[PDB]
Amino acid sequence: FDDNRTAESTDTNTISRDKNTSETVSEKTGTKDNTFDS
Amino acid sequence: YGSDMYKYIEQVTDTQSQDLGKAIENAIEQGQTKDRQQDKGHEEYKDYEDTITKS
Repeated sequence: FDDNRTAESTDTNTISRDKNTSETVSEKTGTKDNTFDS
Repeated sequence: YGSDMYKYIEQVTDTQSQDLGKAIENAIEQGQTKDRQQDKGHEEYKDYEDTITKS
């Protein structure tokens, strides 16, 4: 959540709002095999 | 006569000895060693990862 309020005087008041929401999901699987012979 | 008579009076046995030893020992040792190693390796792998995002 972020809000900003700007105003100037010598009267052109400016107000802004914005919504940032995000989610990420990730599933990682692996498999490693090895054989040795001495 | 004299003192020596006492030696005969009481049976006296004088015993001596002497052992003189010598010994030399000589040892020679030789050794050889031979080794041989042979190895093999092999590894394989697989991965999967799926990421889904919403904003």
